[PDB]
Amino acid sequence: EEHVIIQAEFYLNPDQSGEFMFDFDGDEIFHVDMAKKETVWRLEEFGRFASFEAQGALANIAVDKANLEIMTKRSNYTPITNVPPEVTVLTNSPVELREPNVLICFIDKFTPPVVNVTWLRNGKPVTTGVSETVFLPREDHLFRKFHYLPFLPSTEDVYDCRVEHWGLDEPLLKHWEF
Amino acid sequence: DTRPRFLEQVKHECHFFNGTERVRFLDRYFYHQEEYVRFDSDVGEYRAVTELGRPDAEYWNSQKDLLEQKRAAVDTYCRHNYGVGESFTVQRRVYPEVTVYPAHNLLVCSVNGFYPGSIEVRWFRNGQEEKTGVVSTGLIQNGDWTFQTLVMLETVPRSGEVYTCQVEHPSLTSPLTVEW
Amino acid sequence: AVFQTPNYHVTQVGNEVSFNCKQTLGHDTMYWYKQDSKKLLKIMFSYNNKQLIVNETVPRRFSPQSSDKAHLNLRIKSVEPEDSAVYLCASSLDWGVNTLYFGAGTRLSVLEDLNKVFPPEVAVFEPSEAEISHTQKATLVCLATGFFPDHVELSWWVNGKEVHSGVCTDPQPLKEQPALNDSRYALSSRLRVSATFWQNPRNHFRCQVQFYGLSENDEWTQDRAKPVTQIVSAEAWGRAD
Amino acid sequence: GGYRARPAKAAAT
Amino acid sequence: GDSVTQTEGPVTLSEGTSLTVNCSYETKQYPTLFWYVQYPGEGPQLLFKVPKANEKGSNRGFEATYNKEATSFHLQKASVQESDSAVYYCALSPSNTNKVVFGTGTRLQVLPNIQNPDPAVYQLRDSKSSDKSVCLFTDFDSQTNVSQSKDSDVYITDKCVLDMRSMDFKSNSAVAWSNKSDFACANAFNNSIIPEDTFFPSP
Ligand SMILES: *[C@@H]1O[C@H](CO)[C@@H](O)[C@H](O)[C@H]1NC(C)=O
Ligand SMILES: *[C@@H]1O[C@H](CO)[C@@H](O)[C@H](O)[C@H]1NC(C)=O
Ligand SMILES: *[C@@H]1O[C@H](CO)[C@@H](O)[C@H](O)[C@H]1NC(C)=O
Repeated sequence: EEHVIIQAEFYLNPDQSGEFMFDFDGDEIFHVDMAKKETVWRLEEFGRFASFEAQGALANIAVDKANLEIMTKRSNYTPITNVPPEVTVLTNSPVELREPNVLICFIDKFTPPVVNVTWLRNGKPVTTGVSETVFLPREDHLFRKFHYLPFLPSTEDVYDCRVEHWGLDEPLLKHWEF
Repeated sequence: DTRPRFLEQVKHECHFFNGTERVRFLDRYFYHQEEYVRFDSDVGEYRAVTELGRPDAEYWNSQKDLLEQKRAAVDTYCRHNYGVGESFTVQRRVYPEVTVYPAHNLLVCSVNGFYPGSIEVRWFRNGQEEKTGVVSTGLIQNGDWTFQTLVMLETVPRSGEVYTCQVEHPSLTSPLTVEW
Repeated sequence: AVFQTPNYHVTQVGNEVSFNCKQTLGHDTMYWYKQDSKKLLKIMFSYNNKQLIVNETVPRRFSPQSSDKAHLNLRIKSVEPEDSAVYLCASSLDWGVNTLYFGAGTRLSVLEDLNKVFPPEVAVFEPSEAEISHTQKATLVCLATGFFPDHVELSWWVNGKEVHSGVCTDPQPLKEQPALNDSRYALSSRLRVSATFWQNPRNHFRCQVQFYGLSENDEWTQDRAKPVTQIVSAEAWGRAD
Repeated sequence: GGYRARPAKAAAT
Repeated sequence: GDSVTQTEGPVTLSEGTSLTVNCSYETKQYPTLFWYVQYPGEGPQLLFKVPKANEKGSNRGFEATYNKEATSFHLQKASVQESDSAVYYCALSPSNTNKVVFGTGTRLQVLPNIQNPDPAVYQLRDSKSSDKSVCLFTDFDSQTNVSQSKDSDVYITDKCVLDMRSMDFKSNSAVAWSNKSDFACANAFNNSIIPEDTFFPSP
């Protein structure tokens, strides 16, 4: 019965960056990859029951880019105020030795939507198997994001999630052991 | 990099009550993180949230075909998109996996990988539901269209009464119980 | 509204043509359509807020341009004879499904040889006495002959003012030599008044054909006068008998 | 089933 | 491949006659359907549109229902008027984007009913600024069709209806002219089948 569907778009300057997504009760239905001009479904199965022409998203981003220049002039060039992110690390299952699991770095309540995220295993960067989501909307109009690192739990390896933002003076690391 | 940033956001929101029986549509424009103009289907026209959006409200309301297009959005846009994804969003059901372990004055019931978020987890002690010393992490969204939650009961760990964690979820017709 | 220029244009194969369009509706999206003799109405370009959306034209022969969301201009670099058509400009509220609002259209004629362009010869023919005594009405006939292409607008003027009542102008011209491709055209028109109105000598009737031809910038190297855009008329005063 | 985007409107100038 | 198919060729009706313009579409997306009208001298203009699958559109006495089972959008009017002469375009567009596909466009010509026909062929003259002499066939009813000439030095226009508004008077007329002295008004229109009671004045 009670649901909420949101079509969320933004454009950022001077980065010249834009995203187009659909949100259903807090989860991404799909987003449009601006570079490849392709519709990317959050779950592969979604693309077999529904469809969306990415062409309309690209048109909508081009309007947001032009409107941004107009709105920047309206405000007499007032810039955005940075808001540092809240980073949390967790797994999607109880951790058992030698049983595959996934670490989840959740970055929340931040703006502007520009972040550097790195998975550190024992202090050294790791990108094998990692994946991430696009910037997801928030009721207070900040942003949230998910990063995933599949791993095999062991007593030898430790992990951090290093998040870089412009609201943070220094990088932010969130640890995890056991 | 230190140069200033400028952000523009647009949110087209659809709110559904008892399915598509009652729908409210919202066309929302944001500069940085501040709404400046909005169309509310309950209002029927674009209204300015702040004075920054008063130029657009007068312009857009005057355009030919605009109000008819926007006053119909709940049918042509909100209700239509509800049905396109109904079978894998509104109707999506994922039964959870329940694991029980200690942490040993602390005993935890871990419910993982379920959709939707609505869940009810209770703790039983020999058929008696202890309502004190029950702590939950809350409902956390995994971001991959599944949820999880950890509800713990701080209880004397003794080899006597059987401890059963009971969960109730829209995916299951009957409650699910895991026994310790 | 939606305004286009020019209304008519004739040029030679290989020349450049430029059309222009403005809409005042406040709409974000504008369109160019090509309409042909057999009433085929197919899309060429679509612009939404100065950005190209649709392109169904051949790869590089055309050059659309939108400096503003209210302006949409079209440019043919080198015209072919197959470019002869009516070009309509349209607008819509935005790029989603919407009503299209069209302009009056630009009629473009592309010719291999500009010496096929002729202005009309206009003559008026006075009512028949037999029609006056049989029907108590009097019809003037206007013949515009020998013009090419059929970019003409005929009108009737009674006592210095344009008239529409009692007027019938043919909707289609007839080719003088229907076999040839560049045949010159003829056109007829009628003005019917009561016999007492024609029989008044103080009444002036004039048939006016506005031809759309070449311009001053055009180089004309032939015997006859340059067949530029011009008005050609023929007149008759009423006769008591 | 095909999703339909709400089109973004161009701001006044 | 979105496509629209309309009635072929030009339709000609006496006023007061019902009208039917058949339109069949074909599309793999959910469309909204339109009818456009193009009056003489103007550009195309919306008649009505139907966004919803099995609904009805109406305007100016015209009406068409969006039959998704038959994929049809036939235009109908119970009593066409002379002012309805125009070109009618059936069109579809997908509901997710404006991508309008138009049909071929059927020209409708509504002819008036002449209640007191007085067919006659008259000869006219000018100030002899031209070497032609025109013949005028006028006041015939709308049944008569004028045939184009077969002689290449003889020119015959089609019938034309003019309206003398203050008199509530309509009339049909066609013009025939030539410069050859062989041409006469008595034999100009005799390629057409004209009323037997046609009046030929003694010139
Ligand atoms: C915009 O800001 C600049 C610098 O803060 C100031 O000099 C200028 O007067 C401002 N303009 C308006 C219209 O407020
Ligand atoms: C991410 O790293 C790049 C490379 O140094 C840097 O230019 C950019 O400012 C960083 N962004 C953030 C948000 O730290
Ligand atoms: C939703 O509306 C339908 C309409 O018939 C009704 O039967 C149903 O009871 C409603 N549900 C709720 C929760 O009120």
